[PDB]
This record gives sequence, C-alpha cells and structure tokens, in this order.
Amino acid sequence: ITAYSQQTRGLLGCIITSLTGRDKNQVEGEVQVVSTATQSFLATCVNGVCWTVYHGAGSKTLAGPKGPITQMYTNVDQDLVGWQAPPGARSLTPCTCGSSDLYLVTRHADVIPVRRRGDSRGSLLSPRPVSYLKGSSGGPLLCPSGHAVGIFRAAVCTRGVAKAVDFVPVESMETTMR
Amino acid sequence: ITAYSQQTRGLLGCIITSLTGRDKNQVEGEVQVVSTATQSFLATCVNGVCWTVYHGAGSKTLAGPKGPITQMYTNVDQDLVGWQAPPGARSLTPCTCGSSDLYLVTRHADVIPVRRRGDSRGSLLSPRPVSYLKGSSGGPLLCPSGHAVGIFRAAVCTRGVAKAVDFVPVESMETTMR
Amino acid sequence: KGSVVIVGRIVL
Amino acid sequence: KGSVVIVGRIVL
Ligand SMILES: COc1ccc2c(O[C@@H]3C[C@H]4C(=O)N[C@]5(C(=O)NS(=O)(=O)C6CC6)C[C@H]5/C=C\CCCCN(C)C(=O)[C@@H]4C3)cc(-c3nc(C(C)C)cs3)nc2c1C
Ligand SMILES: COc1ccc2c(O[C@@H]3C[C@H]4C(=O)N[C@]5(C(=O)NS(=O)(=O)C6CC6)C[C@H]5/C=C\CCCCN(C)C(=O)[C@@H]4C3)cc(-c3nc(C(C)C)cs3)nc2c1C
Ligand SMILES: [Zn+2]
Ligand SMILES: [Zn+2]
Repeated sequence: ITAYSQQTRGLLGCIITSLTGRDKNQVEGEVQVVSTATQSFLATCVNGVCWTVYHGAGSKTLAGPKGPITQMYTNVDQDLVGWQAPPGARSLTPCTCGSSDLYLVTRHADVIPVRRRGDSRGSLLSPRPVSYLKGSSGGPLLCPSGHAVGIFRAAVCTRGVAKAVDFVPVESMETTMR
Repeated sequence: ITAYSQQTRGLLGCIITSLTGRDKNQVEGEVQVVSTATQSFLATCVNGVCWTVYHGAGSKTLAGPKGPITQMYTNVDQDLVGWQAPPGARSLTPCTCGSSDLYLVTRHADVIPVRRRGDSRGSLLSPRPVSYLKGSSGGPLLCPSGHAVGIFRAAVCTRGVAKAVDFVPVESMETTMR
Repeated sequence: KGSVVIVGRIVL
Repeated sequence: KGSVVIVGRIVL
C-alpha cells in the first residue's frame, strides 16, 4: 500500500463551487479530500458510493459534473453519509479476508499501521498527537490486499493522545445500502 | 465469486420504458441486465460509469430516473459505450494484478474460468455452445480478487462452439475516460 | 432513437 | 445549504 495527495482547487475556488454545487473538474483516485466553508475531511469510494462522516458533511450535497448530488444514504446512527460517486472516481472493493493488519490513510497521504482489535476498532502501533489524525475522518482503513475494511470515524485517546481508532466497518456500509 | 440474477421487468414493461426513457426502478449490483426493443445483453459499471457494447446499445440513451441518460462515451472502433451509471449502480474496481485466471460472468450468472492469452483474449477452460454465451456481451471478466479486467465483446468459434473470448480491456475503458 | 432499458441484474 | 466540495485527492 502506497499513497500520494494532489490538491485540485484553492480557497476561492472551493467557496464558489460550494455556492453553485457544480464541479466540472476531473475526478479520480479512491480517496477525495473534501471541504465545506467551515471544515475539511476525507471521503472514500467503495462500490460506486462516495462515503464520508456525517459530522463533516452533515446533510450536504456533493458538487458534481451535472450540479449538486443529493445523498443516497444518510445514517446519523453510524455517523455515515454517501453519494453516488461521480464518473472518474475509482472505487475500492470490500475486504473479505478478515485480516487484522490494517492501514489507515490520512489527508496528508500517510499510511499508518493499526492493529485490528474488534470489528470497528483498531490500535495504532505508536501514539499520535490528535492534530495528526484531525481532518482524516472519512479516510480508508485498508487491508494488505488494499481492500476496504471501513472508514475512519474517531480516535480513542488516553490522556489526550491517540492510541486507537474507531471506524464504520465496510459491513455496516453494505447494510445502509438496502 | 458466487453470482445470482434478479429479473426486474417483463417484456412489456421493457418496451414501454424503452419508449418513455424513464426508469424509476431501484438499481442495485455491479452488473446490469439490459435490453433494447429487439435485443438483450449486459452492462458493467466501473469508475462510476456504466459500460456495454456498441453492437448492442449502438448510440442509444439509457432509460433512467430523470429520463433518458445520454452516453458519456461512444467509441465505435472498440465496440465501447458508457453512460453515467444510474444511482444505486455499484462500481467494480479496475484490476491491477496482471493475473491470468479470469472469470466471465454471463447473463445466467454462471462464472466461468477463462485463461488469459493476451491483453484482450482468453481461452475458455471448457468450450461452450454459442447459444449459451449469446446475450452476455457487456458482462465482466474478473480476476481472482474480483476486480474488473474488461467486458465481454466477442467469442472465437469453431463450428458453433466458442473456444475463446474477446473483451474490452479495462485500461482502454480508463483511456477513453481520458 | 429508443432507449436501452435495465431489465434485471447480476449480483456478485 | 452549501455543498461539500472535492479540493484534492489521494491516489493509491
Ligand atoms: C460509535 O459511533 C460513533 C462514534 C463517534 C461519533 C462521533 O465522533 C466524534 C467526531 C470525532 C472526530 O473528530 N473524528 C475525526 C476527525 O478527524 N474529524 S474531522 O476533523 O475530519 C471533522 C470532520 C471535520 C477522525 C478523528 C480525528 C482526530 C481525533 C480527534 C479527537 C477525539 N475526538 C474528539 C473524536 O475522535 C471525535 C468524536 C461523532 C458523531 C456525530 N457527530 C454529529 C454532528 C451533528 C456533530 C452527528 S453524529 N457520531 C459518532 C458515532 C455515531
Ligand atoms: C477486438 O475488437 C473487436 C472484436 C469484436 C467486435 C465485434 O464482434 C462481433 C459481435 C459479436 C457478438 O455476438 N458478441 C457477443 C454477444 O452476446 N452479443 S449479444 O448477443 O449480446 C448482442 C449485443 C446483443 C458476446 C458474443 C456471444 C456469443 C458469440 C457469438 C458468435 C461469434 N460472433 C459472431 C461474435 O462474437 C460477434 C462478432 C463487433 C464489433 C462491432 N460491431 C459494430 C456494428 C457494425 C454492429 C460496431 S463495432 N466490434 C468488435 C471489435 C472492435
Ligand atoms: Zn482484505
Ligand atoms: Zn486483479
């Protein structure tokens, strides 16, 4: 597993596209770095669906080629939303090898080892300041085959330091479809 | 993989929707079973685009929830057409593992092993009757990780039994997405 | 000039 | 009533 980020628009561009809801830009890659006027976070494509966290996107539409995309799925119970990924987006396939070696991808395209400890839980192998995971919610947890195990929801801290991560498991993402 | 088919409209439902261009049925799955007034075949979604054969769909629109969807791409030379995939459409992820174990999915939901022989060719592990592969053009070829390698285009036949398959390779689906 | 119509699906 | 906006990507 390896990662690289590319910024595709700036401050003024993002605010505008936010107001019109029409994004003509070429989409690609598996993980979108997304923004509203107030915060920034990630969104991960699994099976045709662009998944991200409700605490980032709230009820919002996604700016797209043909205007705003209305959310297909909104699950406040899971902190989960999804839109139909726009053409170009490269979706991941669900992990089906229940391994416990996972990789979290951050907004800076760090891939960091996290050990799976339960079906929505994993531990980091070295503690991280919170500011280092901040803005990475919605990002992929990955198996060694690069398949999707879930999306990063929250961090678990001892004494203000991150030592574990909580994630919406791919299985619950399948359940919210249908 | 395991695979199963679901019928969702009848003969007349199909002709009518064909005329209106308006389809409100709910769309699930990576592989759609598609029809014009005179023929049936398959479409597969990859990268948020629904793909099929030119000799099947020609230049036709796709019946959809907000009326007729226009084709995003029409590449006659490669027998390739694609529409923006309708909401609910699941996307496969492009294969990147250069594997030679391939599995064709047909309209009957059989998954049959094909041995890769070139960038767009594979031989059937057992030959098949032409009648049994008729109508599965636009179906996917899958690698052992269940990614899309390409879509079924033509069969090579000696006297009525298909011995090998031609398919649109997925690199060329990505190419046509520029 | 008519449309292509989804009449079913293969679930994997 | 603003939209979520793609401002970059991460490629794997
Ligand atoms: C077990 O189930 C759950 C579990 C957690 C939930 C949760 O979590 C809260 C959000 C989460 C967070 O900031 N997540 C991230 C982020 O980096 N976030 S971020 O910076 O990207 C932010 C998007 C902009 C990925 C984390 C990055 C760094 C760690 C920050 C310090 C620890 N901390 C305060 C948290 O982890 C918080 C806890 C929030 C919510 C909801 N919030 C709301 C709204 C209306 C407020 C609706 S539902 N539901 C949850 C559910 C259901
Ligand atoms: C390597 O490159 C290529 C390679 C082949 C191409 C091709 O092939 C032709 C179409 C194809 C076909 O029937 N495909 C399928 C289908 O099952 N088909 S079907 O039944 O689903 C049918 C759609 C409804 C999957 C086959 C199912 C059973 C085998 C039938 C017997 C052998 N046979 C006659 C074929 O394979 C034919 C040959 C046709 C075309 C085109 N034809 C047209 C116009 C002129 C019509 C424009 S582009 N391009 C091609 C290109 C570029
Ligand atoms: Zn896995
Ligand atoms: Zn593969």
